[PDB]
Amino acid sequence: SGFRKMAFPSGKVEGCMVQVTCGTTTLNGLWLDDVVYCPRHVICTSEDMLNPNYEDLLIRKSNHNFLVQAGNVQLRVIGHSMQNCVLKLKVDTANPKTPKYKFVRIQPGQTFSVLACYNGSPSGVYQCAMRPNFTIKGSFLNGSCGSVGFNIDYDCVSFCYMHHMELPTGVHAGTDLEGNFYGPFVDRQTAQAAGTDTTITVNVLAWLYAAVINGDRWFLNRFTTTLNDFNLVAMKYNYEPLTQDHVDILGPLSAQTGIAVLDMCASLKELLQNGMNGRTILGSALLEDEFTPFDVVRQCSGVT
Amino acid sequence: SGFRKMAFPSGKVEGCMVQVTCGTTTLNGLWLDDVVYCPRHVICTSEDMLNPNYEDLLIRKSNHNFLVQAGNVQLRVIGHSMQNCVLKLKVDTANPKTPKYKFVRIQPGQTFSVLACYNGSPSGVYQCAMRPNFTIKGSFLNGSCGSVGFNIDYDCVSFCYMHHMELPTGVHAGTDLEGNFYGPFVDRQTAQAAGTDTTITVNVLAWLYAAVINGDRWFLNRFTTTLNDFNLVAMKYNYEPLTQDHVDILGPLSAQTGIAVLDMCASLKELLQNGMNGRTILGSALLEDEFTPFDVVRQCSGVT
Ligand SMILES: COc1ccccc1OC1CN(C(=O)c2cc(=O)[nH]c3ccccc23)C1
Ligand SMILES: COc1ccccc1OC1CN(C(=O)c2cc(=O)[nH]c3ccccc23)C1
Repeated sequence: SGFRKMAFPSGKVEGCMVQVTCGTTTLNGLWLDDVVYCPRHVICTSEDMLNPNYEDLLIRKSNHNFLVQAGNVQLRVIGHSMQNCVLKLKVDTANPKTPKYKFVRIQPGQTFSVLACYNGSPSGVYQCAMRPNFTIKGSFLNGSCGSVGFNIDYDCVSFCYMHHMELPTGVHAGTDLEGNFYGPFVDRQTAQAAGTDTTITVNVLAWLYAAVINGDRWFLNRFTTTLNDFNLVAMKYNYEPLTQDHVDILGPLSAQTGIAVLDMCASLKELLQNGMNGRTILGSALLEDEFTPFDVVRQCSGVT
Repeated sequence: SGFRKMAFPSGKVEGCMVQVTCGTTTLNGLWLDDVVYCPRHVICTSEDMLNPNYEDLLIRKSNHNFLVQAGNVQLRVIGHSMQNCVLKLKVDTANPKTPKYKFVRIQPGQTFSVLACYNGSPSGVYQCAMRPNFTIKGSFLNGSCGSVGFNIDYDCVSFCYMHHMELPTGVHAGTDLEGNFYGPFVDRQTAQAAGTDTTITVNVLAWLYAAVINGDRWFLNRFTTTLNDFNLVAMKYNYEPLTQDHVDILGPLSAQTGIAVLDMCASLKELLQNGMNGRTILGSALLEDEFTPFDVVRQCSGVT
């Protein structure tokens, strides 16, 4: 029993973190096989970030200008290329600690673990979600760029995020490992405002199922609803519309608890309309939306 | 910017997790040097747990009855001993991945990371705190015993917790790595109820400082208070009394924000008396108490 915001064990990813320095800029790189991936803004000065022409800036850089250090040892850079917003630095040594890995591009609502790093050294691990506005609510300071987001399926690490920037509102933007930003964000110091940060309805419902599994049942009511009726309420509360795909995804949690998905929707509808009344659910006074249905099943079953 | 419930990178501890089986019971062990530490209840059947005489049960066990497996490979047990509520299984091979380590006994209010494991394999990592009633609010299922809690200071892992049991209320109890339970708990299936789970005041204040550092400042007010006046309110709200030692510990956060500790106490006093009014602080609708002042400084400075 108990339900925590749990991250994947970070060891497999710690073994991939390196420091990348270009000129006076130092950030993190991800070393997989003989390639080190890092944000292309490592080549920029603070003045360059206002309106950078990455292709032009990159012309002034040679392999020897990219200093890559894995622990206390230097890696030899034998090639470099830009792929979208990431640089790929080919090194002469394959990372001996390279885990089985995939590069995946996640959809909003999906969760992942972040290993926050500074100077190629891991500082902490936390769980977050790709928000519906394509930002993440992370915890990143100066030097954190190049820190990665990932999921683990037994022994395969699926990298889904590389950290690039922080918007003025304190939220974060980054790319997949192909260098494509999530959402409309660009690696420039310009006016970039995030859209509405809607609540991930399917994740809230999964977390309500986790609450029932873990004994918190005060919010269960005598009502039901329809997808259309629920969605009228969801729209009013800036929640994402619930689809039949989401209902199907909640099937296993509905089966485990014996609570029909639409009955849980009616409980969530009442919580939205009436509030919590000073009560808590799984130690939270708000409806938590950064646990997917897969996360709830995983945590409640003990997948290693 | 941003503030997350962050755990330490778990790699150093993943390298220590093994599976320990005695008879039909399987749980986790911690392999450091040539010793594997695990809960002594690995020798019990479910019927034994009602009123176990561990010394008597242990007489029926020999080294060859303790099956220790590190990954897919078996470790040879050449000795065994009971120290309080843990067993120490001496193996013939030192763990090659043994990090620099210490065994520490933490005080209530202190936080640590837990690497939840099943069958010697890590499943997830989360952050928690030793509660003032000596329970932890973890996330543990069948087979999680022997999972450990730790802190990391650069390259030294200070192990502080080993998981032993879950109380009927869904909260957890365990020992330090010397086998002494935190609090009054015993490794028996008997009526053991937890005491008042008071709020760790000094941690709430640290988290309010984190909120100011990260831009959430709506709760700052025009008032101040004294330690004695604040403590009258703290007692009423089941908060731990704030001492001058706690005020001194908050000194660096007070210096960083320019907000005197007693002024922050007055803001916390108003939040307790008036509530949040549907507002949030660092994405929470309740006052968070599982970040110590050291955690706040660490997260806000980027210690690796
Ligand atoms: C002027 O630099 C940029 C401007 C616009 C875009 C990118 C720029 O650079 C990169 C951003 N980054 C950081 O280190 C960083 C990332 C972060 O998430 N939080 C921070 C908090 C405080 C100070 C820095 C950061 C480098
Ligand atoms: C009957 O066993 C005990 C009774 C009293 C005391 C100890 C007993 O054993 C040990 C407890 N433990 C577990 O695996 C466990 C630990 C946990 O934190 N959560 C659980 C949830 C569901 C099922 C089991 C657990 C073994």
